[PDB]
Amino acid sequence: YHSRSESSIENFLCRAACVYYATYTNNSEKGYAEWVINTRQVAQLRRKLELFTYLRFDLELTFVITSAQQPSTATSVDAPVQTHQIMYVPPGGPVPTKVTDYAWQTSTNPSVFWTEGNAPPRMSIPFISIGNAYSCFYDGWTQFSRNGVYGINTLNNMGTLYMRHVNEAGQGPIKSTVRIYFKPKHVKAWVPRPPRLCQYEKQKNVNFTPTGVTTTRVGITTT
Amino acid sequence: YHSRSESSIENFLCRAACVYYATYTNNSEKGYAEWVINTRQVAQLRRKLELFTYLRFDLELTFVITSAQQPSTATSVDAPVQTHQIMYVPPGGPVPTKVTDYAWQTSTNPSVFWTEGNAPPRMSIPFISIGNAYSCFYDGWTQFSRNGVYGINTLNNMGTLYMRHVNEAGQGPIKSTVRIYFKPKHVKAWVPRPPRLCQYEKQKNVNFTPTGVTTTRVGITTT
Amino acid sequence: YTNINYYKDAASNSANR
Amino acid sequence: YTNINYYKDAASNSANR
Amino acid sequence: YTNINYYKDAASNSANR
Amino acid sequence: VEDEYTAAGYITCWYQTNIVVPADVQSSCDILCFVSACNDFSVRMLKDTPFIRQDTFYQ
Amino acid sequence: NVNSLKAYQIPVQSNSDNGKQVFGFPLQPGANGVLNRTLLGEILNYYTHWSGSIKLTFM
Amino acid sequence: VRSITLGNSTITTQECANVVVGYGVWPEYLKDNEATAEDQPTQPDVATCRFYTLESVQWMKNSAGWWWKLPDALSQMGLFGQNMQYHYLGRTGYTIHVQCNASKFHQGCLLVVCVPEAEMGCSNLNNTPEFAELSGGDTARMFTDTQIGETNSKKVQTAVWNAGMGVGVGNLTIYPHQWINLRTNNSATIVMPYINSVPMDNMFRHNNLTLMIIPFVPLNYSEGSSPYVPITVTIAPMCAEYNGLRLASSQ
Amino acid sequence: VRSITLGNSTITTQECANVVVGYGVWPEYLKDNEATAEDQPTQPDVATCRFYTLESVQWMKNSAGWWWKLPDALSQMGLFGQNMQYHYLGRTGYTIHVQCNASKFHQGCLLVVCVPEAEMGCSNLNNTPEFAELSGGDTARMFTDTQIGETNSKKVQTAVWNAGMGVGVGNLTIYPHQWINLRTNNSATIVMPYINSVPMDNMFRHNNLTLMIIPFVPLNYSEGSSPYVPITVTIAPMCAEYNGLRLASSQ
Ligand SMILES: CCCCCCCCCCCCCCCC(=O)O
Ligand SMILES: CCCCCCCCCCCCCCCC(=O)O
Repeated sequence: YHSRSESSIENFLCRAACVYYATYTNNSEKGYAEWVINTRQVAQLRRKLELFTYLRFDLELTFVITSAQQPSTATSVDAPVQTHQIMYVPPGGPVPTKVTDYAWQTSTNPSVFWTEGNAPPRMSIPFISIGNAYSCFYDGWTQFSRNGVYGINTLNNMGTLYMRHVNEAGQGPIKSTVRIYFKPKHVKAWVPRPPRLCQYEKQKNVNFTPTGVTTTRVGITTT
Repeated sequence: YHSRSESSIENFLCRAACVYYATYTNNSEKGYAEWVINTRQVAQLRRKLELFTYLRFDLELTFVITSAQQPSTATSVDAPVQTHQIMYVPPGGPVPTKVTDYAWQTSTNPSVFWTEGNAPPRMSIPFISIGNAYSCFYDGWTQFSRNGVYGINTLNNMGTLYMRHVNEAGQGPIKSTVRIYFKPKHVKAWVPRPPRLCQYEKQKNVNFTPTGVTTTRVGITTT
Repeated sequence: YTNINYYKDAASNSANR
Repeated sequence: YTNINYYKDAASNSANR
Repeated sequence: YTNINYYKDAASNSANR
Repeated sequence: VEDEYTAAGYITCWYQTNIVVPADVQSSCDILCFVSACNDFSVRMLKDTPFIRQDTFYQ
Repeated sequence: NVNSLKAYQIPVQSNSDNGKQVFGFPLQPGANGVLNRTLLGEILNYYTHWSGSIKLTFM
Repeated sequence: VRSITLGNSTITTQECANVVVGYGVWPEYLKDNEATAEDQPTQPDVATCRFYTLESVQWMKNSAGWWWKLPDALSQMGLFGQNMQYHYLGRTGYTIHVQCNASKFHQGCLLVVCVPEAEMGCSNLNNTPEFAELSGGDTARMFTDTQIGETNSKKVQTAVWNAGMGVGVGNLTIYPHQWINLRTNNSATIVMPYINSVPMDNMFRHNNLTLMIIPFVPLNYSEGSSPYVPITVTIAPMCAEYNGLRLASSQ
Repeated sequence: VRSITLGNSTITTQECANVVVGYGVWPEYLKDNEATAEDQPTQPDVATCRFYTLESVQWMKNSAGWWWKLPDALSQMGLFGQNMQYHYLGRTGYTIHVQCNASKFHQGCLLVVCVPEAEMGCSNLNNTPEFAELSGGDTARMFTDTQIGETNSKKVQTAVWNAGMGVGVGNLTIYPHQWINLRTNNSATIVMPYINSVPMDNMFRHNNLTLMIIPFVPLNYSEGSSPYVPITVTIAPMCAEYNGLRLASSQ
């Protein structure tokens, strides 16, 4: 007589979660931002995903982009509305090195242009793993000699996001922050794993500092 | 030949009413707002609900968010459009302690991001009581010893709303006010109760100061 | 339109009138 | 509407609920 | 919707996929 | 979360008779307790757990 | 005992008296340290309401 | 003419006494489809479903009114109180019978009203009333024709015209009620079902019902008539149910 | 392997425990054709028909035996005692479960016997024993391996070999009984019906049953084995019935 609908894997994971945010200012040629895509830089979504060993899902991407006026000396700063470009560069593709780089032509790379004041941009991504499922944990190495990189980072080859101001700089600098939100959809999960107990320490491995199993009480009969 | 459609419980209660409003300024790390959700801080909706002892309804939530420019000393203040975040924290969940808190990742907490100049944000909420109906009055205590808290406040465990500016502060402070509007829908009511006569005094109890039953007239025959 | 529910949850529906 | 896919890709569909 | 051409010109149609 | 309005009670264990052992057997023993939900269990109102937290992004 | 496996061990021995208490804890699967960090308790801390029987096994 | 028998106790009324039944709902046992507790309920029946007579009060010429909190008023009555002490949960209806007889040379009118969830206000605005002020078990708590001062830290605001709930006393007729007019009647009988937002509840921490008797027209008589007019309240639990049998609670 | 559930209480035995059923009669409610009281009986069921555990006793090497008077032993046990206090008449069966566990390196044998109408003799021939000597409620009364002197004015003659009834102790097997041999068993279960010359009786003035545990072979063990071996008695009323509801009796 009580349904378990809200404890489904879908309902548990199909909620948008911030995975990273980056900043960039319009006052330099290096005024762009980059982020190597990964789900291990935030505690909450990482812990939710790491309840399982293997996952297979589609992804909904939503960006929240906000700007702030930086100090300036010009009288009467009056800036038009700002337009932003976010470009996805799959591994092996050319990467931008400056705001006015030729790589922003995005002839084949998927890119999104969005103007401030509108609804947040949003796009969908399919399951893009070379394997049959995403891996949350990998007890192995990248090299056949068992030297070098050990762990889950060997399987992270998902590419890089690049972000920049489209508008040319005006009479005052503008600093913008882009917040990236991941929402898994059509999720399939396998091999449940104990929830993470020790606090996370690093992005690329499972390193931890030992912590007690629970909080304590005075005696075995204390209520 | 005269219909009673407009005196239905639905029509009587299915009108949006302000239940609270909070303010927050972008000039400090403590520049966020919180509100423990309750329908007893405003006279009108409280009186309308308290015509009955038990209620069961869905809720439509609408927020009206406005901002005002605060005094500043910088010349030529030119601020971009502001984006706000409202996060719901169910009881037991971690609560933010600053604007840049990690809790704003909202990986599982429901949150809404809204930019100024657009239509007011709006969401629907089902009937979320642990009981079979909401209670407007509770003649009892929270402790089995009949000590401590007495009254309706024992049953209020609905959680907390948190509000903040998403944008980083610019060259001048901005103060924002968020007005919360409740609209019950699909309402069911039971045990009608006499309308509240004495003015309300406190949020968490029915305390009152005695007042006359009606206004007065000179004599029993005065017309 | 006249009456079509756009959402999968009953709480999303309009008022009972 | 009630349920109509607007896109040609399955990844564009809403959640499985 | 699923697939309906809104314009009278073939060039207005979406890509062939 | 803890709330007196929804107190659930207490679980206690007591010696019904005694632990009795022969000679050359350790009298001190240990008991392991396991917990799990039954078939009628359910949960509601998803929220963020209070067991994981952060101060900066993990590098 | 929380930084070892002694946390899971419930002592028991031969007594010289009767009806002594072995252990006792509140039935608070989501808020009490005894049950907070088990599988059930960890699943519970992602939610706000719970309902159902609890299976306790002692070995 | 009409006799109502419950267990081994019987009361008698006129054949046209017009018993008032709650909100039109007769008391009934909890159905399986709306029960949440899983243990088998205890239904003592004859041992608990019987008429209990509380202490009588005197209707004086200046009496303002009286009230009883229903589950608490029977907390010390036979096996009903014992089951209350030994069980964590309980639900029950009631049959409230109020008796007040006077001669044809007397006059007066009483309002007998059963108020669900009668949350009461405190004389001190910053506090809530204490248990002793809110209920006296068998003993009746008295309304006051004056206003309780704010000095009193934990007393109930007992002004009759607001009925301790910040409402209009004349509007109390919305709750199930009967009028005892000495000209016509000498008793009132109200049958009330179990009214709550949950199928079962704790009988000590929650007072589901409150019985109020308020004289709207004061008692009066001429010299020579009997000056002592008591009011006697007899209450019978109906379809009392219990769950969660454990050790007895101290209260 | 085998679990017996009564109310909210459960006991466990071996699948081949061989429960002894009285005189072959299972406890049952009083039938209408053999009832004399006319009032409707009270049948509390789950609230009273459950396993109650009395205080444990220690089986010592020189222990002579123990006894409990059945209705008196449960006079302070939950709602069963409350119903006993509030009712003039009552009838009930019992399920007596005696527990005594020991290692395979222990030896000893007990006789667990239920004796109807166990009228006991006094140490002083001209007197009868007092209530305190005849019964200790939950506390067990102890048999003695010696003979009580005639000086004692109102004590029970507790010589084991006569079992306080002027009979042969080895002939007690005529009453429903079970043997607890530590070599084979660790528990005994005897289900006894209501046995009386009248359909119902007063539970305070008449002790219908007496449970005796008498060690025929003394407990023994070698040095090193656990020396403390308790005996725990758990009793559950079966089909308890009551009549004549009135005010509570002081006793
Ligand atoms: C403007 C277009 C943006 C396109 C962005 C494409 C994002 C690549 C998809 C990333 C999938 C991450 C899967 C995580 C796997 C894991 O759980 O370890
Ligand atoms: C961004 C998401 C916002 C979600 C907000 C959830 C609001 C919780 C629901 C509150 C219901 C209040 C019911 C009132 C009960 C009463 O009448 O006493």
